[PDB]
Amino acid sequence: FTLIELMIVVAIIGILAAIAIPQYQNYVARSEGASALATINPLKTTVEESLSRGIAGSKIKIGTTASTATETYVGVEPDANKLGVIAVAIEDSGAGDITFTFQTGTSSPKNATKVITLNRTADGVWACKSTQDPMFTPKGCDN
Amino acid sequence: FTLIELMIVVAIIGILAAIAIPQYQNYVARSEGASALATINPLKTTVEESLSRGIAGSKIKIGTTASTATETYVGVEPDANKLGVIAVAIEDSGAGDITFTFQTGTSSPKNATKVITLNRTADGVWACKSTQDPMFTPKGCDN
Amino acid sequence: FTLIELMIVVAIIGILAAIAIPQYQNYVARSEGASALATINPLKTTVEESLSRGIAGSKIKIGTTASTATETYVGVEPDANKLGVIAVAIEDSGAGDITFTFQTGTSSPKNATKVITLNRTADGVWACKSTQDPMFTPKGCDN
Repeated sequence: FTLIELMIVVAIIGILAAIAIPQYQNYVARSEGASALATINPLKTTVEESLSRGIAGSKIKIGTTASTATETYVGVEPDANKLGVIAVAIEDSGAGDITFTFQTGTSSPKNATKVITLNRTADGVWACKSTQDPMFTPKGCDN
Repeated sequence: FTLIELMIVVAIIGILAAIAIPQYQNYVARSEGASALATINPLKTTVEESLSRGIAGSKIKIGTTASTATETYVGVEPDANKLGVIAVAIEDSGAGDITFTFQTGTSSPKNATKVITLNRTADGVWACKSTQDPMFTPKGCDN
Repeated sequence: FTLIELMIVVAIIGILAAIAIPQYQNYVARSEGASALATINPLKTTVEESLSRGIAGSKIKIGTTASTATETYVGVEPDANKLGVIAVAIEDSGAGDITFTFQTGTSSPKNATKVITLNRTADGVWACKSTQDPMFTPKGCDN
């Protein structure tokens, strides 16, 4: 062994120890929101079916407790998605809101304690809102 | 040659022979599970299609033996993924379970002999479970 | 200067001239295959899109000659990767094979003149094969 090889190796080590690293948080922050809505959107179909068939609101709940000719139970647990929690509460007058609240022990720091919601007016119009940042909100709701 | 250069080279060799090395097993242990579910999830689409079209269960199998107007064969071999083996067995009553068992001759030591499963209740609800550690289980199932 | 220092230096030189060197060929032989498949896998998406949209096979080629409403040209040159050459030839009946042939003037000696292939059956099943050694074949194909 000589000093030339060792010095060249030391120099190449320092050269390699210079690669830059860009940001990688917005990607996950957007992927979380792209999944939350994709998971909590289909419930509108069951809500509309239950409201148009004949049964009134309130009885519409979540979980996995079978079904009957009076109450409706969509086949998803309140904590099926480990990213957050889902909550539904349809009033007797048809108006209601299905909300998804991000959990702090699973979701990302930016999307922590944030809430998305889909509301149904009394006449029968579906709107949606969220509390996340503008760049992280999906391309289907406001803020 | 002198003793100064040789001693400096020997000292620099010992200095370089001190770089620490962190852990690198959890990465592969999690990547294996992230691929297992991603590979064995899409079968639910074919299962639901076969159960809703008209054909009964049981006949639903795996492999590559073409298809007809009675039996269904999803286009994947039972050992397509070298990490483990897949097994499906839908009962005549619709209830069934698609399982993925990790092999010992390919999978990692931690994820060896572990089994993931996706079950379909009689009424028509999809659940999933696994036997891996909590930190290695994907963010879509329990333990 | 004395003889003690010179003899000690000569002895330390011989001592240092004894470091062993392990093998380092399998690493590159496996890295080449890990890159070949990673580069030539995504073409299946374009193949399936072109076969399911409406246009027939044959017209599907490679290079960079723009696109139109009849022919498809995936944005990669036949020699984009300097490790080998890519070749696609989809038949009119949908069946085809995308192959990657390693070049002798760039690839390693072990992975020289070897060929990987991804075939599409007539019914619509994707299989893959290779001609490399068992230990160098990726964990997604046979031999």
